[PDB]
Amino acid sequence: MQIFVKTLTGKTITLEVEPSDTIENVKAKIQDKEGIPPDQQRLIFAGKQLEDGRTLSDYNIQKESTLHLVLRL
Amino acid sequence: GPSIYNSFYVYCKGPCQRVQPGKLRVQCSTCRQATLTLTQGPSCWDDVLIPNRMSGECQSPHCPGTSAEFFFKCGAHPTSDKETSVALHLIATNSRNITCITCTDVRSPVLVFQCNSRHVICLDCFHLYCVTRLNDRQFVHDPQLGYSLPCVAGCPNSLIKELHHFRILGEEQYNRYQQYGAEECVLQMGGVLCPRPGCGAGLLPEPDCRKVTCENGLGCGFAFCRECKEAYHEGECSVDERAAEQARWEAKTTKPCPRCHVPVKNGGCMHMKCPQPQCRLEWCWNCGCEWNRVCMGDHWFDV
Ligand SMILES: [Zn+2]
Ligand SMILES: [Zn+2]
Ligand SMILES: [Zn+2]
Ligand SMILES: [Zn+2]
Ligand SMILES: [Zn+2]
Ligand SMILES: [Zn+2]
Ligand SMILES: [Zn+2]
Ligand SMILES: [Zn+2]
Repeated sequence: MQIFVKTLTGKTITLEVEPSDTIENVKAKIQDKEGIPPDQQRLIFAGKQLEDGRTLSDYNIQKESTLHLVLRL
Repeated sequence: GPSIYNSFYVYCKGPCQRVQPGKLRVQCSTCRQATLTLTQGPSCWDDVLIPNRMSGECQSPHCPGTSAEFFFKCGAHPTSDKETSVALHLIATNSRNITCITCTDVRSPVLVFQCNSRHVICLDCFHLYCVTRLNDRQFVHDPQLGYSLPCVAGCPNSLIKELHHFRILGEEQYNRYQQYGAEECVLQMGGVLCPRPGCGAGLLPEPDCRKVTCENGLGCGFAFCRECKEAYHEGECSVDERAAEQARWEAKTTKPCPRCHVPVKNGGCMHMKCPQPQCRLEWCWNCGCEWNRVCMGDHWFDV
């Protein structure tokens, strides 16, 4: 499936994922595209900071749903 | 035939883009095939939500499968095997005929809160409840759950766990809720958003640091005070109580079988089996017919 990672800037990145993908994998996928290290990445959905050892299915994140990215400095 | 009563509601993203009745489906959690023969059919929602909670035996020889996986699909269009909708599990058909706590009318379907009194609100009122609260930034932020709301009546321990219930906001308001939740998450984390207009980019600076530079090149990029939100300076900064009673989800016993006509209910599980040996029929408590596929899909269990 495909999800959208939106920064609060409005900046939207398109990612190809699967429900089995862990947040850890998702962050690595973001690093592969944008180049932001996962260590600086904090992904939020439904207003919860998503944990690395949970999958998109765990968070019930649906096809073409939208994640939020916040940076740690 | 099987009655067109349904107990399960989902949110269809395409093309219904609204909340529709849902179909319940099941599989061996191991082979992802339709081969799991359930020991006992589901009776509560917990059975169809908590994973590996329902047990059985996968009929494939290759599987060692012993657990059932429950998925939900739309109940309004031809659904591909891949098209799973998120099941909103607080929504139920108002068979009991109860009253929206906000609007004091019998409506259906309704959303039953997990508050201690199992309060009922209709979806329309729930909508207004979420719309006012969301924009008034009066949504709760539990860092362990996310952005949510409790019982309208303010009951304790009632915060909505499945945050997909907030699709009742509608696409514009839901998308906002997604933003508002992320915004509030950063702030309450002690993080800051960009003060510059057209940026708003969330930042989580070093716990003790007044100098925040909004910075791949994806930053503001602008430096500011973590306090007064100016360019970093070395200088100094600058519900009706009655309607709540009549809106409780708990405020049929036994029926004879269509054959042995001997009286028989297993929790909310609508799958009934005639106990008499010359009978031994599988029948639906609601539909009234012989246990079938549609009955399974529409209302395997009831609330
Ligand atoms: Zn639909
Ligand atoms: Zn199997
Ligand atoms: Zn209402
Ligand atoms: Zn309540
Ligand atoms: Zn910025
Ligand atoms: Zn200052
Ligand atoms: Zn019988
Ligand atoms: Zn039935």
